[PDB]
Amino acid sequence: NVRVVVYIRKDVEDNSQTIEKEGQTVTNNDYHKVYDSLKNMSTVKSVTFSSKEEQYEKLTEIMGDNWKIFEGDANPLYDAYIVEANAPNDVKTIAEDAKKIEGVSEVQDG
Repeated sequence: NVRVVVYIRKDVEDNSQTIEKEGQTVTNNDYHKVYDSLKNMSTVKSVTFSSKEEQYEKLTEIMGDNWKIFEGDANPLYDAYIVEANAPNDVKTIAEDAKKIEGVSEVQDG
């Protein structure tokens, strides 16, 4: 009952490596940075990094192939961080805290 999801910038590649920007791919200083921040949340139970590709498959699995219609290889969803709040009343605190973590695009409370 403490399902919290933290959306990260489009292709922030927070849980990746080497980001293509400015001058080719450059080591990502945000490597596991969001994960670590969501792990030391203190009020957190567990943190799982859900890639955008996996999120799209998961979204279609929970909904179907009649919920999306952006375009071929469209990227409406980005990286997501599944965080388990200690309590159902903490999911709100976790979301408000993750909203200030690195580049959190958005947070959705399950």
